[PDB]
Amino acid sequence: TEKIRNRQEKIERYTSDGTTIEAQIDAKVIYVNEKDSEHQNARELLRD
Amino acid sequence: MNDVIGFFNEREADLKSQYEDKKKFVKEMRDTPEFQSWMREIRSYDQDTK
Amino acid sequence: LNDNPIPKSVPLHPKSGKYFHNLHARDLSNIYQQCYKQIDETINQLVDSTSPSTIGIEEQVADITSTYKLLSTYESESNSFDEHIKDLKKNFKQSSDACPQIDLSTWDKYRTGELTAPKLSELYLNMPTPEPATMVNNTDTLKILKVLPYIWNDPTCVIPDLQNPADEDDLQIEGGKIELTCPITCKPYEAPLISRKCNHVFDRDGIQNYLQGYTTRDCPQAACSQVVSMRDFVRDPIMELRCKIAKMKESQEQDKRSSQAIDVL
Amino acid sequence: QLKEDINSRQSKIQKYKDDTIYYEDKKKVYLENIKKIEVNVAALKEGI
Repeated sequence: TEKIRNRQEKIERYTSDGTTIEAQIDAKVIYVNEKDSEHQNARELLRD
Repeated sequence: MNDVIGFFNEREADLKSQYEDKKKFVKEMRDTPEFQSWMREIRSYDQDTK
Repeated sequence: LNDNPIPKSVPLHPKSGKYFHNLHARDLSNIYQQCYKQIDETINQLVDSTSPSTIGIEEQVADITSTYKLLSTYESESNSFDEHIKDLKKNFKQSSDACPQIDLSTWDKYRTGELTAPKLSELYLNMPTPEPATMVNNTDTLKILKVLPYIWNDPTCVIPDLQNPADEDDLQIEGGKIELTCPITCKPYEAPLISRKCNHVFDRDGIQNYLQGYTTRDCPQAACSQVVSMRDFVRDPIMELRCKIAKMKESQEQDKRSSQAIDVL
Repeated sequence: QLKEDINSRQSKIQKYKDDTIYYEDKKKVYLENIKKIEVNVAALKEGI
C-alpha cells in the first residue's frame, strides 16, 4: 500500500510537471519559430 | 533470465536450508550412537538370548 | 527445440517493460517537413530565376515534378511505415499484457516447446506493408508545379475549367479569357487574393478597401450571392506566381527591345 | 534534448502505471489470501 501510494503520488506529480513543461515547450516552440523569422531577418540583412 | 537467475539463487538458498535440515538429520544420525552403542550391541552381547 | 538453452518464448517483465516503454521512433516528422520546405522554397527560387529566352522548360518541369512526386510518395510511405510500427508495438504490448508469470515450470514448458508467447521477430520479418492510398494532392507545393508550362503563350488568360482536378497533373491548364487587373482599383494587381466560394481574384488593397465598412459584404462580382468574410479568403500563390512571371516576361521583352535598338543604331 | 527527456519521462510514467497495475494485482491476491485465512480462523473458532 505504501508502494502504491508513493507510486501514485509520483504519477500525479509527474503529470503536473508534464503539463507545466509541455506548456513550457509550447512557449519555447513559439519562441524558436518567432526567432526563425528573426533568423531569416538577420539572414536577409547579411545578404543585403 | 537475470531475474530467473535470481530465482535460481533463492531456490538454491532453499536447497541450502534443506541441507541444513539434513545436517540436523545427520546430527540425529549422530545422536544415534548415543544409544546405538547399545542398539548395535543387543545383536551381539546376548548371543543365545538374541 | 534444445538448440538454444534459453526458451524460444518468454513472457515480459516489468523491469523489461520499463525499457520497452522507453522505446521511441526517430523524429522523422521534423526532418521531413524541413526538407519539404527546403524543396518547395528551392522550387520557388527556380521558377523565379527562369527566363523566357531559355528554351527547353518542358523537360525540366517534367523532371522536377517527377522528383517532387517521388519524394512525396517516399514521405507518405515512411509515414505509413512508422504508423505500422506504432501499431505493431501496440500489438506487442497488448500481447505481453496477458503474458504468464516467471518461474521454473514456465521456463521448462517454453524450453520443451510451447507456442504461447509470440515474439516480435516473426511479426516484424513478415510484417504487412501498409500500401498507402489517397495520394496527397491537396498540398500547395503540389499546386505550385505545372503552372510554368502553357504560360509563354498567354499569361493573362485563364480557362474556366482550370480548377478541374480530373487531370493527373494537378489541374487542367488551358487558354481562356480572364482579366489581369482588379476592377476595384483599375490597376494590374501585384498582391492577388481569391476564395474558394467566390472564385474571383482581387487586389489585396482593393479587397480591404471594399471589405471594411460593413461586417457582411458580398463580392463585387456576380453569380455569387453568398457573403464572403475575411476567413473565407485563402492565399493562392499560383495567381501571384503568374503575375510575377508576366512581369518578368515584360521586363525580358523590354530588355530585348532595348538590345535590338542598340543593334540597329 | 528536453523533448527527448519528455518522451523518456512519459515512458517512465507508463512504466509506473504498469507497476501500479501489478501492485494492485498482488494487493488483491493478498486480499483473497487474508480473506480465506480469516474465514479459516472463523470456521476454527466456530467449534473452538
